[PDB]
Amino acid sequence: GDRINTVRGPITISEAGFTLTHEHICGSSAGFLRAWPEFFGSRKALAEKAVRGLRRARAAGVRTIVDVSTFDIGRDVSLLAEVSRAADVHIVAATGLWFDPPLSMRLRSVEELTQFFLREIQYGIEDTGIRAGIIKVATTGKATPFQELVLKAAARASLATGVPVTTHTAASQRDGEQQAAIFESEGLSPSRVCIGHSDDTDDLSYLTALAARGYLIGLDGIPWSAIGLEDNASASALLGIRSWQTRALLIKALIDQGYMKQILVSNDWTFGFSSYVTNIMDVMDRVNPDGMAFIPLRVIPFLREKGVPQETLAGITVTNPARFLSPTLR
Amino acid sequence: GDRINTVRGPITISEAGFTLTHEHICGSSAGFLRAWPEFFGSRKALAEKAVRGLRRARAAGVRTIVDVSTFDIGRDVSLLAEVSRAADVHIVAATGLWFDPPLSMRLRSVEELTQFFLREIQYGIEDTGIRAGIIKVATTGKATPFQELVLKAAARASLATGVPVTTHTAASQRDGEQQAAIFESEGLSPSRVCIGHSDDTDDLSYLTALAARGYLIGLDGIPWSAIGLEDNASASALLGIRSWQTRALLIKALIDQGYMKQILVSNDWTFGFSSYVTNIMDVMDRVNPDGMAFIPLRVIPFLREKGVPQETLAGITVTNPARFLSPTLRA
Ligand SMILES: CCOP(=O)(Cc1ccc(C)cc1)OCC
Ligand SMILES: CCOP(=O)(Cc1ccc(C)cc1)OCC
Ligand SMILES: [Zn+2]
Ligand SMILES: [Zn+2]
Ligand SMILES: [Zn+2]
Ligand SMILES: [Zn+2]
Ligand SMILES: [Zn+2]
Ligand SMILES: [Zn+2]
Repeated sequence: GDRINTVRGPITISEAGFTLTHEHICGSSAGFLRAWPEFFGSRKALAEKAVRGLRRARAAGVRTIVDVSTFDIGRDVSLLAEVSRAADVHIVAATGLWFDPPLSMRLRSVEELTQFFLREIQYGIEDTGIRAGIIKVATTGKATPFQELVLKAAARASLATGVPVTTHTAASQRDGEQQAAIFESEGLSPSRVCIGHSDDTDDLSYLTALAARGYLIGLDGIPWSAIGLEDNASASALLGIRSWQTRALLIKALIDQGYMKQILVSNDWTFGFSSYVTNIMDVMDRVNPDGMAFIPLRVIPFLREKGVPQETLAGITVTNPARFLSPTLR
Repeated sequence: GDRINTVRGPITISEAGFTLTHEHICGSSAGFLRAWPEFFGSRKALAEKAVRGLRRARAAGVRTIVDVSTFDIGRDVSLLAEVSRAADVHIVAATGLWFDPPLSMRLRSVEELTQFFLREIQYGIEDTGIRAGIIKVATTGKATPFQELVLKAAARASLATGVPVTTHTAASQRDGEQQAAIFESEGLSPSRVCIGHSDDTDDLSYLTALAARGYLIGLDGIPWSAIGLEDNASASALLGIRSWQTRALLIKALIDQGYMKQILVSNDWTFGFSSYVTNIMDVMDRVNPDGMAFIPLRVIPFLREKGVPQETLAGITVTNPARFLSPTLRA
């Protein structure tokens, strides 16, 4: 409760400092990295790529990252522990389920799913003893019956442990609204939930509505933009055509309405990516060579240049995260 | 074509002995066993059960089993090795893809998949050095565009290595026919292919047509029957309501038509099963307490009893498999 679980062990809340709330070391699939490492060059190579990128973000002031990769995202905790130790960056691991669960998970009940999330948070991931510090869930527009179950089990495990919940949404379709509804029906406080991929929409009306309820708003894909890369149909589809400035501005808008306390910013960056078109990383790395350092290097100066007080900026990147991540029982 | 790859290393063809061609140590999902072993009691309990069952099969004469679990079936090669060693039964591992691929697989090209299968056969599984001795693929009725790629990649890897291909079909939909077409278009010889779940249809005309063309016919789920358990929907939907005898008789029927050399028999058994309803294992263990010994203990005697010469029985359980498994390069 006074401590947060990292892949290197528990840390005190003051030890977190500047935290990136939605990132990935690798975006893959369960067992993929162990079965076909060469798809990323090799395991060592992906590891070195990640350490370099984490060292650079650390130089920009980043002290902690929350890796929101779930079992189905192909999360490899041993890999997380190893790059964390090498780059000297704290990494918070996650439990929960994304939108590519295999049959062994899709056929489970809410009760069984609750047990699995609890196992990861209390006993540890696999046989490592490494505990999860957050629960990641997802909807892809209108919730499927299984997705519904996932949300309910995420909510029950949160209640029992104090651990927060972070989500993936189809912003455009106001997914946030349905998720809020389910979480509330389980008795979970909005304050323990972050509504993700929210910078993906321009609808300030949707956003302030959730903020007004106590939810945290995840503006985590700032550098995502295919402007110029309109050549590429795949990239255009994933990245979008809104510029990074446009996304960054959403931050200002919310602050302007009195919501600085409910904002969480991130890059939604990764060093490896197999669950997409081949070579999509190359494309991404071209669009954003700063990688995870983008927020500190480009978004912060930028917002300051627009009237946002530095002190306000420190609250969003240091204060908001600490409050969110500290394990809080009802 | 001298040696076959097992989880304990290469064996000579004469060492294979009585072989079960379509089995599983565990039926799961990639990464599941390592992430939630308690689902099976424990990984230790699972190993123990599996060792017991294999010793029982061994007591009955079984010397080798082919575990057709692919990556997406959650195949755990280290688990296989340990149980092989403890029970002293040879186990042949597989590469290929079944019907639950994750995004990282589903977005791959034919060229990309070829490389993954070759990796498993030549380089080995994961970092173990353990090499696959068969390629498993599947269709669930009419092939999806992804499935078609998988079949092409499997045909190409077989062509380069000489390792056989074994399939999963929706028998009632005559899936073997579309699979044959694809394989044939790739230049693959039918004798390198086993059309699985073939005991799931009563349509002998579909089976004889494939047999006539040179394909091997996998009558692999003999003990699967929901007979007397129709009070259970999930069970019945999976095991079917045709009796074990009905299935076994398809064996004699193909023999009677002159295709003994094209027949492969198995139990399609397992010691763990997470890719289905919870508790499915209990139901199965109720239905067939003999586990993988069912073939030797009940099917052989039954068949002998229906007039099949012992000699023919030996050909099917020893001979046919040795020929199918021998890595065979195209002339
Ligand atoms: C075997 C898996 O442990 P468990 O059942 C009970 C358990 C939880 C935490 C610790 C430290 C030990 C044991 O997990 C709780 C959901
Ligand atoms: C996994 C990297 O090995 P490779 O590229 C080439 C390779 C094949 C066999 C052996 C023994 C070593 C290396 O695998 C073939 C597809
Ligand atoms: Zn997402
Ligand atoms: Zn996002
Ligand atoms: Zn993400
Ligand atoms: Zn099958
Ligand atoms: Zn079968
Ligand atoms: Zn099978």
